[PDB]
Amino acid sequence: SLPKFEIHDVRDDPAEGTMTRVAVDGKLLLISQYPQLGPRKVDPNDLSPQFDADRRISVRLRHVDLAYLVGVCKERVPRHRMETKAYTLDFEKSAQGYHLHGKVHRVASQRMEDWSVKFDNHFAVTLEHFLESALDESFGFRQHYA
Amino acid sequence: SLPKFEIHDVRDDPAEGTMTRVAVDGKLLLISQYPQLGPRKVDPNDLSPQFDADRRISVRLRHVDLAYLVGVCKERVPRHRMETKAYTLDFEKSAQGYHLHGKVHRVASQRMEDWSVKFDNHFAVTLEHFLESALDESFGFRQHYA
Amino acid sequence: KWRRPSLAQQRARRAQLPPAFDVVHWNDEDISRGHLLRVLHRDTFVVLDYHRQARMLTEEGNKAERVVSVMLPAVYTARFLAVLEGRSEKVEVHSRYTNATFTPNPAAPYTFTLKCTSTRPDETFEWTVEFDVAESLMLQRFLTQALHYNTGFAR
Amino acid sequence: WRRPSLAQQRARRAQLPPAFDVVHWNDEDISRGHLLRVLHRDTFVVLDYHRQARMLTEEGNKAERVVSVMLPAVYTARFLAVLEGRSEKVEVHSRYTNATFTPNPAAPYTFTLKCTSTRPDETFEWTVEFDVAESLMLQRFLTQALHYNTGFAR
Repeated sequence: SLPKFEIHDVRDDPAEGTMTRVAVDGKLLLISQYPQLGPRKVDPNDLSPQFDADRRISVRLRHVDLAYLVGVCKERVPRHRMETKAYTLDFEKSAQGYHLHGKVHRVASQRMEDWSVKFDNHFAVTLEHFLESALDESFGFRQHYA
Repeated sequence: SLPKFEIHDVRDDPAEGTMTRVAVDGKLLLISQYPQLGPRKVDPNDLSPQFDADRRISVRLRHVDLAYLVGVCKERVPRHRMETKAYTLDFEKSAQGYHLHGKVHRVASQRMEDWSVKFDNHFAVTLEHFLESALDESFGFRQHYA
Repeated sequence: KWRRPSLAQQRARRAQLPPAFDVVHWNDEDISRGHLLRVLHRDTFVVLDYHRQARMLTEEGNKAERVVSVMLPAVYTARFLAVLEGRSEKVEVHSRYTNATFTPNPAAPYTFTLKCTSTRPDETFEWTVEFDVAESLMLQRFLTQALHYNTGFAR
Repeated sequence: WRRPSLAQQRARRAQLPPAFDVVHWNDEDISRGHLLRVLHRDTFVVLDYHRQARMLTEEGNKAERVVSVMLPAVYTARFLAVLEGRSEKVEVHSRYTNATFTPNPAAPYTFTLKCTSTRPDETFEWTVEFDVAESLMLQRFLTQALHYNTGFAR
């Protein structure tokens, strides 16, 4: 189980609900998002999933991208653009937090689409701390010395 | 052995030389200094000590003083004064680094003396990193979770 | 190659007990106004243990007695950090036992105030803990470590 | 799940020296491509400079090591002083290396490592530019090296 944080945004109009996950595997950040599947659950007996994995977005960043994201948090650079065959994304600090946006495609669906996610207020602090922690632990000192 | 760093300042004039040690035992910073003993050693066969442990200065600070010292490094306070039965010391940030100074007594002596030590240039960086590390490790998270 | 009795004993103590720091505000001059807040991390919660000074420091017996304990779920860590880091002007904690706020103290930069009104079966106890520049920095680093470890970065 | 390759991968990351890579490949012009691996081994920070051996499209090892510079622990705070803005330069002088690390005036928070390496006497001049991200990685890496080398994880 990788270090991660998740933002659960369940809505009445499921069309707009999402669960966003930010995780890290060593040097590589994995940012994913799951669209809400169906109405907000209420019945505790309902073991169906609240979000849809078959329609998830999942992008993988490089070690240097993790360092650029921290640089945007520290305001050493205004923004960072990343482009691969799988996506085109810009990450910038806003007045309220951070904005990650561009074009991605869902799993098993070759077809690009506009996408945007924000990490604001306490979620901006959560993201800042997670990225700094991830970058510090990315070299392997703790495991090597253990 | 406690985490620590040392500054070996050996001089042609023994009178001016010192070995300064900054260590931390959990929450408590231990700052020590030993006067140089005799001329700079030139013979690897000489087993006499380069510094004089029997004429050392050794002070112990409180957990909150460690936090205050980091605050001085971060420029949240310009000076931190510490007064106890054993010493009266000010720690402040200078243009070249940091200056710790005041009245202390040497080992096995009640005769107070004026003392001053500076951590300038790369040693100011060494001191800042040590203090931030010590404050972060001072709560016991690493040993508790291990 | 010494034999240290207590040194060996406190090593294990520190390791077993919850990671924590103390915010000490003793007052022998007036014992009724002296208090201790111990901030700890236990089972994914940040716990605030508030104590009143028991007897003056110049005497036997435990100098403090725990009056009330507030347990803050993991979700509050980032909200307190947001206040300490200047992004938020306030964080409110509401429970059927606790109603508290943590805000910057206008009196001095980088200082903060914890104000709380506790309740228990109907009993009520109001208390405040001021965090000066050092204590606030201590809380920010402590919460930073708690969030780092709770997220799994030390596994 | 049983993940053998994944388990072997983490065993490798734990056994090998903590490190990060500064990757500057140039398939367009192989002779300009290079790789600098920055590692921590036995109290030293080591700089392993490699030239690009083949295009990223073909098979086999993409880099070939040309020179390795071992820096004693004392240089850690000196490089951090430059990265943190307190110093304008650190010079590394030894029998086999003459190098400088300085801020790059062309972009804030970026730095340049310039070195002349000699061997018993053949010589080899090389430069590695650290952009904002690479510079930040170097600063966090040296910060961790100093933390662990000092004894804080014991």
